[PDB]
Amino acid sequence: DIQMTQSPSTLSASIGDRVTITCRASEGIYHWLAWYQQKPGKAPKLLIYKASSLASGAPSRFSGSGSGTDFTLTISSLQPDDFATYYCQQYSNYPLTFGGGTKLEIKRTVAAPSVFIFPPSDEQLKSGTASVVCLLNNFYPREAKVQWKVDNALQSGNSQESVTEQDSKDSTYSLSSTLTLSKADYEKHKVYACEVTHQGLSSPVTKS
Amino acid sequence: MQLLSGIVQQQNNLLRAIEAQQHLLQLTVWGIKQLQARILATWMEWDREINNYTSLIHSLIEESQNQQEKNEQELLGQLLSGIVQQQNNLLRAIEAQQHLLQLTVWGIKQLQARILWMEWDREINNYTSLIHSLIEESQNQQEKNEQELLEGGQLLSGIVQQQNNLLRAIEAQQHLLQLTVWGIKQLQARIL
Amino acid sequence: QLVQSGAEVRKPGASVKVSCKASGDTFSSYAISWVRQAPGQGLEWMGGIIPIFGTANYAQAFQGRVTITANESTSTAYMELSSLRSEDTAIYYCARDNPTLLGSDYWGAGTLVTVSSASTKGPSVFPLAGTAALGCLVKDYFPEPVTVSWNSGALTSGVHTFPAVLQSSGLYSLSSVVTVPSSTQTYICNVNHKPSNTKVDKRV
Repeated sequence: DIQMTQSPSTLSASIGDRVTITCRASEGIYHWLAWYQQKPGKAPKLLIYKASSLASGAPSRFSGSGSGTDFTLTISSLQPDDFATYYCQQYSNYPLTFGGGTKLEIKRTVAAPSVFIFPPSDEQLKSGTASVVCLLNNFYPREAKVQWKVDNALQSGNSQESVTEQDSKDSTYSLSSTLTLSKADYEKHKVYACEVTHQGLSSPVTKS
Repeated sequence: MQLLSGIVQQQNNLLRAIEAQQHLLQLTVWGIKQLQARILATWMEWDREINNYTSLIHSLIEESQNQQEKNEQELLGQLLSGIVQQQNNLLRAIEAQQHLLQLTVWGIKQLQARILWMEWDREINNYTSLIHSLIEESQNQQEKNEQELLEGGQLLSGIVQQQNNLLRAIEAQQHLLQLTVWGIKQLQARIL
Repeated sequence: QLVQSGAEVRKPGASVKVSCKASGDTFSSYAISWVRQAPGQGLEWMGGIIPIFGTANYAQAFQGRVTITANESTSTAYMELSSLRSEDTAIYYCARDNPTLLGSDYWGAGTLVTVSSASTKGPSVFPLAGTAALGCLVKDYFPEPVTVSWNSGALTSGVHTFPAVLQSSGLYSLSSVVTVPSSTQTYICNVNHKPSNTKVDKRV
């Protein structure tokens, strides 16, 4: 089948910047190439059809170009609503196939996370599990590492993490990391700590 | 009055061609439906209707080409010139679409023999591309013509309006033509 | 213009049939595609049908396990996926492929299909804990989704409802936090889980 490869996988740019993304087919597809835009929580939206035609409701700051095997989508000046994941799709031959997507992210200044820890509630410990939570609030860029620690020596390997989509006003991320352990392991140790590394932090910050 | 009379006649030539094309498109749609029903599991009459409408459209295109030649010669202001060019555009779109229809007929017949391609693909793509450009050029000429009306009575405005309806009918025909190409490609995949 | 059926839970090995209802016009001159998206992943073309012909095509990955049909008498198209595995958990979209555009001009809202052995179960809600931060841990529910508010929609700023994670139990867990001036105000999160019909509001 026809394989579609999009580049780059992710991209950061300031509101007001121009960007170009690319789509390459594994074989010639003439001009039979569509681009879609997708926001989280929503179905895709056609923006460009037949490689270069603007779909109804797509603003003129979008354009597409290319032919054969190599295609491009260009936004001349980004506005907040354009930050989204973009997919290409070929309509040359069946089966139809999408590219892997290009996520567009908003670039802004570095901001350090405010970092908070929350101990297990007494009601949850009743029942055999302790959930220790750690919040990193309103930081940029996305890259941020949590390291859990129980009685120092024990840096653990047993957690899950979740990050919001970029905030629509200040363009930051927030992150929530949950440490799961058994009632007995919780009650055996004394010191519960969360160690955040980040670009806006000279040194690791530890709350415990 | 030979130009104005030729332009009026050429409007009827084009409508008749588009009507005949419409019947042919319905026949290719029937053919594809019938083929799908057999893989899921009258053709002699189908052949005859395909042959009858194919001959008819051939003769209507020949008449429209000959009338176009006469009008272009008599033409030799911007409005009349625009109206004649828009007849040429529509005619070219119809000639191109008819060739695409004959490629779809060929596909149907091959599929049918096996239920009784790279070069095909390339030709479908070439003519599809062509037809998109001819539709685009007709849309552009149509805007131009509508602008010239603002800057011969209601006769010429009437002809411009009808040419907009002829182009609309070509666009609708292309929409359904492209749908038959997709259907034949789905059937092709299934037998390969 | 494209109305899809409601969310579904199935066990591994079972099948699901999702529907997409259109108008008359759609079924007489367009094609219908089915496209899925696993949580956090990309769009994946499953297959399509042209209702006026009944012809269909499927992606290589689903050959053998997927059937797309469309009955012109109800202008309804369906997608049936067999031998369901956990990685089939996704939002399934129908889309109208427009032959003038060679693209999809209309999409349905999407249908959650969750494939798992877990039973439907409401969440347990536990608290947490210049300015300061409090929150709610919505743990051990199934399936997605869950909705979270603070003080019945009144409190909006400083609120971050995180994407749920799927735990190793096969149940979901989500946190939702606020940042509020540390300087009398009461704080209750309101958690809606429609599949179990459970509404819980926890003071913090």
